[PDB]
Amino acid sequence: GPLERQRPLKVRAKLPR
Amino acid sequence: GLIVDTRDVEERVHVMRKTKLAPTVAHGVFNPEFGPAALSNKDPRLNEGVVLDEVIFSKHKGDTKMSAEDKALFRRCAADYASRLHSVLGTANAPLSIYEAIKGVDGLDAMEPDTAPGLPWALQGKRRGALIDFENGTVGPEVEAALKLMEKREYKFACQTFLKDEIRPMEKVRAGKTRIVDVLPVEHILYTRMMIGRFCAQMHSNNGPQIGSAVGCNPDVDWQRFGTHFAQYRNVWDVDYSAFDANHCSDAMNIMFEEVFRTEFGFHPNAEWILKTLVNTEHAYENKRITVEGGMPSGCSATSIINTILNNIYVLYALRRHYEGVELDTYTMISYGDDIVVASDYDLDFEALKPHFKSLGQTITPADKSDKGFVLGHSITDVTFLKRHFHMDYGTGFYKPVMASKTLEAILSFARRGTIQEKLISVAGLAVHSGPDEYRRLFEPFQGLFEIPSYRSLYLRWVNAVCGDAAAAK
Amino acid sequence: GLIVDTRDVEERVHVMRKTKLAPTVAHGVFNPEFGPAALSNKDPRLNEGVVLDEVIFSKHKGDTKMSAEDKALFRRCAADYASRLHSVLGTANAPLSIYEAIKGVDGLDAMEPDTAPGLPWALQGKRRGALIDFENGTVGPEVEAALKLMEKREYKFACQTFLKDEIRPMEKVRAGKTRIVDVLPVEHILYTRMMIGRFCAQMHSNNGPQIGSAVGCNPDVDWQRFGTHFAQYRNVWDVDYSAFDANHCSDAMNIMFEEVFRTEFGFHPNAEWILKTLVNTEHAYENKRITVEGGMPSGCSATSIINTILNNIYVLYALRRHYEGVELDTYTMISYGDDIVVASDYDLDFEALKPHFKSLGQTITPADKSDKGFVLGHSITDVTFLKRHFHMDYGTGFYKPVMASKTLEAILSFARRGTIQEKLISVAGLAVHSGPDEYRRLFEPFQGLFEIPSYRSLYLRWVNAVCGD
Repeated sequence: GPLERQRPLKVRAKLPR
Repeated sequence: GLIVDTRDVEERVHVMRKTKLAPTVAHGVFNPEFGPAALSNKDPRLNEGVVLDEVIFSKHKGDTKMSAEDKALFRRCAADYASRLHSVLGTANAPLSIYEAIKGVDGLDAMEPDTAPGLPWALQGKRRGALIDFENGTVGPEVEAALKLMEKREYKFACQTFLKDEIRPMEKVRAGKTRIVDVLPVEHILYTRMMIGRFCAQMHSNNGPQIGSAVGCNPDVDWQRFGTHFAQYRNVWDVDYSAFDANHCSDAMNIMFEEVFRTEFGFHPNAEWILKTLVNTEHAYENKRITVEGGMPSGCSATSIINTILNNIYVLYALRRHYEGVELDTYTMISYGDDIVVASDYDLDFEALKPHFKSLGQTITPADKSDKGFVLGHSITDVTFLKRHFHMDYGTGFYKPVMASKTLEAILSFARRGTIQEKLISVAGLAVHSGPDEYRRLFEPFQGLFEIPSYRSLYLRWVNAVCGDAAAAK
Repeated sequence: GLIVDTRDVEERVHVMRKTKLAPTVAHGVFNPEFGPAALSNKDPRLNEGVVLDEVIFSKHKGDTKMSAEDKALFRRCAADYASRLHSVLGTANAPLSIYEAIKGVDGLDAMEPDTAPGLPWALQGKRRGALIDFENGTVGPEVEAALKLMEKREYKFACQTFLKDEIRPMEKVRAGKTRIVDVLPVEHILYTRMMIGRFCAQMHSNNGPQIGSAVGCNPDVDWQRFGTHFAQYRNVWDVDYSAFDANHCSDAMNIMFEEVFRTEFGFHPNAEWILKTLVNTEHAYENKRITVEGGMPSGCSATSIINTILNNIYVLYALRRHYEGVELDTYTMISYGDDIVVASDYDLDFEALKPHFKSLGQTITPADKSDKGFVLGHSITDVTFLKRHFHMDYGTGFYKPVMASKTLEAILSFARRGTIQEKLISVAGLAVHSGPDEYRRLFEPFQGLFEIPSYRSLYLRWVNAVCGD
């Protein structure tokens, strides 16, 4: 499907609290 | 758009400074947080610091000069949308005759015989009927002379600025957020209809998600068609724009006109030209002549159609600016001017599209105020389109267009003197979809004072209309 | 690991094997769902279709290939953990002498004089005493020659596979899931201790959450230290691995050895080499020779330390593969081989880490089997480490290690023949932490047959041990 133009090849989550 | 000049002139273009919208019997019952827009700078309801004459033009905040990259992306998006449009409609876009342009054709209403004629006729004390024969569909010498100048691309004109006399939320009234109608010369409207009238007729007749346009739809019948379509998608979004019409940049307007209204798609060469006359406009308000670059004048012949086309191209542009591999089948949408419903089975990030719309000079926000940010998982039953929700009718299983009770109260609370009976029958057609209890409550203030159509009569009329449309399709 | 070859050989190892474990009078009272592992294929407790000599090696299901990107991430995680480890321990990692390696040093016990010597010595009817003088700390010509081959990196060897005579869950017993221990040649153990002996001594001395290792800890005294540390964090997790040792992939083992045992950290260059001999191994079991690529041989020198180091790197790797901005300060942990407690003030999504550990060939689940999923807001008083909970002792205000009563019942239900009195006194040291009522109940079966230490005497002994530390 559609993939973002400006995303890197590190699709990693942010740390929660 | 960008105001590039404001000068004073001799001949004053006068403005209506008194509302014709008087309170009805309903006003005292509903006490609506709505009222007539301020038409005078001296209106005592205006908040401290509000200058009406300034606020009404404050929407003109500039004309976004798009980058080389963005104009190239926009042009290919306009061409892709045009390809879809002309594939569905065909390319029989030959000009309407003068007669057809005045009288209308299948899918295009006749011109109005006694609405404002625009300038310079308003200053000469001339009505539309003195310039055009609306019964026989012929033009007088003044209009014929102007049509000759348009053929030769030498026609010049001014837009006449009218304040719109209408009911608004009181927060907007007090803020001086009175809306403007730009009245163009009757001959300009006539020639626009000659150039693109057939195309507009085809757009109306073929309204739906395939062409992304609801212009010319009948909400009573078409809510079932639109609702059933959007119900099938994982994600639905309703998008709010800030001053949509004013914020169309010259680059976007010019490129759209160039890609959609081409001679190779069967248009007269002056289709592109007459639309391009809308980009750089002179606006007459009292003694002021205001020159504006960019923006669609609010109320030209094809304003709704032009706004709808731009809305479709804006969505394709924004998605393609953010994402790789976006095509017309990545999403579905329907638009009526600035109003839009988008849907997709993909989890499209509409929050992330905000800066991409900004590159066109457009500011998008969620139509829903549960959050200032866009979210996934909304359905067709969450969105507002043409001020109407999509509700499933219990009696039929058909989608019906439901308006907010507070809005229906506001519409019923004001009327021009001698129009209340007519207005009640009109609003009855809107209110039936709120169901029998709400219908009764909304019209109770008028009981024994005016004819109120029975709930049942309007409900049966509606069921028959949707069923008739389905029986036709079979 | 991958079993790359299995072949029959005439120089066989063992004879017909029977358990040294017998039930005690406690077995009939507690009826534990535990029993001695099967040591024979003819054990009548074994399910239909069980081939014992196959099931014992069934953990070897392949050697997981890691992507170039995952190898690069793993090397950074190995380097980052090594940095912390050598910062705490220092770089005093010079090789031990033959004498020091046999005799041990401060923090490293002497080598065992009369344990299994390994191959080929076992087949030649040689004991360790025939090869090494343990009293004088010298080696005969056989070991001297082998040491010279290791100096030249030409030394080759087989691991001698023994079944573990021990209590197992009855489900595991019937399935033929007897655990194995690999006896490496005594000279290989010797040279390993020469190469990394000072390091292992420093690991034992500095055990704690800062190096993420409990190897060399004393639960009686150290539960206070560990408990106080983990009590400070919002979230605590205990993690279960499936066949941790077997599923260390060659990629992970080689990178870990390369980053932790670098000459720049004070190691002899053969520290990396002797450790890398553990990756591709030959295992001798009766008449079978099995060649395995990947996995740790269970029972080589420094098995516990190596498994602990890998556990530390695995957690940093898995968190960094899932999350942005993960450093050693993002969490705390302590490990003893496959056993692990992790904690963080961050609401880390351990369920989401499952596929990241799978990239290492490792399968993680919650240690608490009352749910197959990880949750937030568990505390140090909820988790199990080395089969012990962390309970606050009312009398002292010190954490004490409390074993589950079902664990203590299973332990008390079996003993090696003639060892019951010795075992009861040992187990009493574990059971005291369960409190007086449970202590009394656990030893009731033995009253009048054996001397049972009073709860009171073992409690006061414990108070002295923790107040002394």
